[PDB]
Amino acid sequence: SILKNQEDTFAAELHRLKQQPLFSLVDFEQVVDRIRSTVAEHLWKLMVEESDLLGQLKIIKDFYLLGRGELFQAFIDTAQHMLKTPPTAVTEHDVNVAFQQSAHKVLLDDDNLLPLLHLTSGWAALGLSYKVQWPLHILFTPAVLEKYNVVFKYLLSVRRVQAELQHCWALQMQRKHLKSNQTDAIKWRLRNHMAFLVDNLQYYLQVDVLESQFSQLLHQINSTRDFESIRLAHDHFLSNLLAQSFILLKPVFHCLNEILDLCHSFCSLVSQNLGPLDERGAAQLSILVKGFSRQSSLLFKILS
Amino acid sequence: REIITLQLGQCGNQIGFEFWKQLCAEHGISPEGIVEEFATDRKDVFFYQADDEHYIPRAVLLDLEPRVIHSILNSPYAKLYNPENIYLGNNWASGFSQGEKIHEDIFDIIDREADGSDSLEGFVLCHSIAGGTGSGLGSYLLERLNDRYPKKLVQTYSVFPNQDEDVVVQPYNSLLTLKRLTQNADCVVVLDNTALNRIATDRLHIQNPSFSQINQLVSTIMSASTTTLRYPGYMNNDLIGLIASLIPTPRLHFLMTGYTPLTTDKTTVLDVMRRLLQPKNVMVSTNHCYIAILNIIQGEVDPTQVHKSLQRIRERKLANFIPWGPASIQVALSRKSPYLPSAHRVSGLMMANHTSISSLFERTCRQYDKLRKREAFLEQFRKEDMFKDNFDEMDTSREIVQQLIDEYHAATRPDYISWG
Amino acid sequence: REIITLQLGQCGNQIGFEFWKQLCAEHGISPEGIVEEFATDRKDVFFYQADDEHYIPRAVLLDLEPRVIHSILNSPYAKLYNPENIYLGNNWASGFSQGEKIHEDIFDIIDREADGSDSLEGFVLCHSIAGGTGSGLGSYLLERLNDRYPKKLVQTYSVFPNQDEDVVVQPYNSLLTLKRLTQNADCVVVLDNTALNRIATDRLHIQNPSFSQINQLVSTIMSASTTTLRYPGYMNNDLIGLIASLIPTPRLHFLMTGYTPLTTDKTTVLDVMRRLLQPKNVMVSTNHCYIAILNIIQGEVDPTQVHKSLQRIRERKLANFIPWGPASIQVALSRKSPYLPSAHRVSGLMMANHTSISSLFERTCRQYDKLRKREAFLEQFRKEDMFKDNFDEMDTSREIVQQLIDEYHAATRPDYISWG
Amino acid sequence: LDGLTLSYKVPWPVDIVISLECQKIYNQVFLLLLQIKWAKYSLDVLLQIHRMFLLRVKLMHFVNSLHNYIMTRILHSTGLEFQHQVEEAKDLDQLIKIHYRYLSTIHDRCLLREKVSFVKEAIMKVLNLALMFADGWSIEKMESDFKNCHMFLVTILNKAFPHLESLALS
Repeated sequence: SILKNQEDTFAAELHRLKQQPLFSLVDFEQVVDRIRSTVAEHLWKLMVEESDLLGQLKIIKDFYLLGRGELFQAFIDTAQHMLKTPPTAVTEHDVNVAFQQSAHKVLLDDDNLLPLLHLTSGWAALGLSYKVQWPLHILFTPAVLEKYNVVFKYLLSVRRVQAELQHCWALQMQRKHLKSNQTDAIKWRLRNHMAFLVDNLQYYLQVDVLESQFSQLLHQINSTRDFESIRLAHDHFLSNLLAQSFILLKPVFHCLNEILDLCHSFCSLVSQNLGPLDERGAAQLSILVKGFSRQSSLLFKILS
Repeated sequence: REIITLQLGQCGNQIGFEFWKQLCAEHGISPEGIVEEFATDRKDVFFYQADDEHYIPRAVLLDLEPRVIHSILNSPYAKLYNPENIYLGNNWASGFSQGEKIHEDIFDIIDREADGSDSLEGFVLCHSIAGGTGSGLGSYLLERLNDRYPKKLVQTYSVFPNQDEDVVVQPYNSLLTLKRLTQNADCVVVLDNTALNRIATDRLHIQNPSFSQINQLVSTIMSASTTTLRYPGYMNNDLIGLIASLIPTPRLHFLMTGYTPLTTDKTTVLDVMRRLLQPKNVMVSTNHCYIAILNIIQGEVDPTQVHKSLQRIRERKLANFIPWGPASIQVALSRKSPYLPSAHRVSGLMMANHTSISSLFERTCRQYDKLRKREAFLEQFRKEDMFKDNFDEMDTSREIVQQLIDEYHAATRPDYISWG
Repeated sequence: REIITLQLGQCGNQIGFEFWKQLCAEHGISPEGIVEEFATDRKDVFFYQADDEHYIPRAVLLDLEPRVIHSILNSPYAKLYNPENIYLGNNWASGFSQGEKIHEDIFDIIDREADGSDSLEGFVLCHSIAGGTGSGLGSYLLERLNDRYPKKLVQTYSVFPNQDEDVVVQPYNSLLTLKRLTQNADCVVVLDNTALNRIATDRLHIQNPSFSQINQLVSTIMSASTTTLRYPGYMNNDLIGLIASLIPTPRLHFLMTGYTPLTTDKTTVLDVMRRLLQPKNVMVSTNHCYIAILNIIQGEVDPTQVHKSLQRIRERKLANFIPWGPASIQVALSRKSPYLPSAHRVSGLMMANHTSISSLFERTCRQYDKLRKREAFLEQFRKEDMFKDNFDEMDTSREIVQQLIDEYHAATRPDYISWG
Repeated sequence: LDGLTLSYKVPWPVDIVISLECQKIYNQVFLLLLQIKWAKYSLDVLLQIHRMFLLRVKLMHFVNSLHNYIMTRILHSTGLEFQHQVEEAKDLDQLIKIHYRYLSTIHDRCLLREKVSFVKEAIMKVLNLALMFADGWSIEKMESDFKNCHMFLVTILNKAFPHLESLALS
């Protein structure tokens, strides 16, 4: 390109250094840097415009850092065979078949058929593989799609639990509606709202977290016009995302895992329960209320 | 998911028409049904897809002794939908008895679009309380959809008739319809006609053309209620995701409204947040405290000043919530709507539970007690005598809403861990 | 192979003329018979080859008390064919009795072209039901060709006369002719005059010049019916290859029509497929379900989006078919016709079996029962008395078509493995 | 249904381009076509007793559905591709190469190599039904064959070459 255009100039510099009787590192460095600036801006000039980097990052966020919610709620609703053990002989192709069929009903029927589902019980599975323009994107690497993928699992987990909480509030729909029954086997302290708080607020936290980081990254790339600079941003953006989403195994991450499992069991009881009565549900319920209070206390162990 | 909207009564059909016309304005579509070729967003939130770039809106219109429905009929906004669902006294018993006989064919019109709808989320009622023909008919139909559908959600946009005074059977009608509202509805959005009259006299000096400007404010609130669904957000993209935090128990399911300009003829999100806290900017008019609030913002996005504002509305201490619970006012951010010119690019909306409306309910209860003891205001027609010879159903309705007032005042207390 | 087309009656000769004129427009030929020297395709599908670049079309025209046939006669489209086959009351019995005596000479005119035709596939009837002179005459001639030719196929393009109302012998005529249609015809293409009137009032606002625009729509459907034969396709390049999938049994042999524009004054094949499913785009107006459908597309070819669309019309779930069988809507792709300017370069066509027309048949049956009991509407001429003194043949015809209605309703059920 | 060798004379400047085995491949795919034309026209010639109506509808459809796959999705798709390929061929070598890469994909999609004793035999046995239904004009003993061989076909079709889902809707 323009590297080939000024190739003889850059050879003239190296030739000039050869001709001099005195060599300094200091002058040599300036030659290296002056070449580095122009060669680095050429690659940036292509990747942002002809490879459409700026538009693609929005998409990567949408489907991957779960910036769209509608597809990935109804997919979990229509995949109830992840509640079983997989044989991993049938399920693996079956989820991609189910996913494309789901998308055909409404909203992105025929555009971007490039992404593919993966399997990494079934809810601990379900990854994502995404193909990009490999010659026209070299910033995107196997490590990038991986660090990506861990976040994808966690952001799946939070959306997974909140659907359970709103679905288990069929109390409003069919059980306190024309009905009133009695209490002390119908009231369970109504803890169901309070656990809904402890996931719903993590959700809003993550909303701030994702939106702020996505805004700063798209603000950064406009200013930085050398490709070597761009890599630092991307490696900073991901590394922020990890710690602020609390993915990194801390005591607080252990607490959050405990919360997820306790809430999952609490949903699993009242889902199967039926028309309500103590069916030996009360022993579980006592263990649940004690455990929730105790685990909630650990979130107030770091306050100062 | 998909929601079939249900309008009846004169005023209720006026808001149904006004909302669907405003959604035609909001989306890149013609008033004839044609989608524009200069258009990202979803235009399938409530619309059956025909071919000719036609998203046919999924709305069922209902009428009884129609006057204003003919003026709705001759319009270029009648060519967007109308799948031929037009079908033909100002008392509650009039609407109730006339709906009694013809319930099957209008429910067949319902079942038509029900099997027509592959997906479903809920049914939205465009109702008017003490609208005459709308009263009774709407409560009867509400009972029928509830009886037929225990798997679906119902939200009702209904007026609270109070214009500071003539109709003397109005508290009777409001009392019966509110009885059906408490036990046969899943979601209630209430507004004050007096408060909208106050804000109309705020923004201008009108007294006669109040109806059209009231339509402006209600269309703004109704569009803001659906912006998170019609435009791709992330949460409360369903009705139920929006609803679930707001109702802590289905005796407390009556929801409050907000719109941040007073006159609609840089400000940070904190400012509209802090004044959406103020009751002069709330469009619905001991100490009352909020049970849960959710706020919704559409406009300019400051990516970090959200949490900064959050710490600020905390330490401002303008609103102390329910004692016996973890009650928060909660933040939602949405895209400001394209395809239309917009004044006030930042616009806010509040949904909340407050105990202040129990005052309005006991106002209607006390007026009903006065007119019932004074005994000249039932207006003694054949409808009421055939419906009830002894007129004890109204007494039972007053008993139940008095029980509801007791529940309201007990929820107002710091102790509502015991029943009642 | 080759098909001799057979037109009688006023309206039937109008469509015969209109179709042959439109095929003159479609092929690179003059209206005088001369083939153009600026012209791949076949111009021998229905044409006797003379020398002067003359493909003489193989059509036999028939008339009875001619009015419109004289206006057909003075035309530059009368020099294309006319091998001198012109040969001369509005009741069925009038046409039947007048055809009775002269059957031999018109059948000799038939045998003329029959030995003239080296190849043969079928005979196409241009018929009109309750056209007066066409009724009776056409059913008689249908009986004669069936009696003479058990080796040939017969398809009849016939109108269903319903224009929402005077002729009172019309259900009698339609009843008798439909009796002959069920047991003496191999293929029936029916259309509604009411539905074409509806689509004519859709595309324009005409009420008086309906006939010429009806000719436009019928010429489009008739050309689309033959495009796979006139232009080299791969399957249904014969009549019988097209017909065989459509008729599962010869009591179910009545075929439906479709044309994808409404107004004829990129869209994928899915879109015209999915709206050719809609009954507002079908040109013929419990639950009715299709017994077999075949669709035909002529236009822009997307080579892989065919099967993609196929999976799409599957998972759309707009049309559930017959329970007791493997019934599919099936795809045919053809070349869009050269040698003429064309609006709507993509154009679609459906042939199907549906149970919905049994309603139209019982409509005519109920009207016939009413007029027959009321006994003033047979109109008591010498034709009917000489044909039948006791008038039991109409009663037998009603019995047979009632049996056919029973067969229709039993085929409508999920169980039609037992007879009846 | 068997036999029939038909040749065509090609000039030498193109007979040194197109192979002899290519002619043999054209013959093979012709034979496959003739079986489909046979079954379709054989179910096209026909015009208690009404049980043959069910035996007509359940079979005529199935053969036409097989026809729609094999003809269009392979033999017309790849041919319309092949013209677009050869108009971009710019070498004497690469034209032969793209030609031979057209044969070895159309000879695969219609299965004429590899596992003709595991898949093809079902197509082989269902044409005998078109023989049997042509003969009659007993009856349940054809349906007894039909259901068993049909389930045998489907329980083989359930395995994914990945393109075999393109017919798995029947």
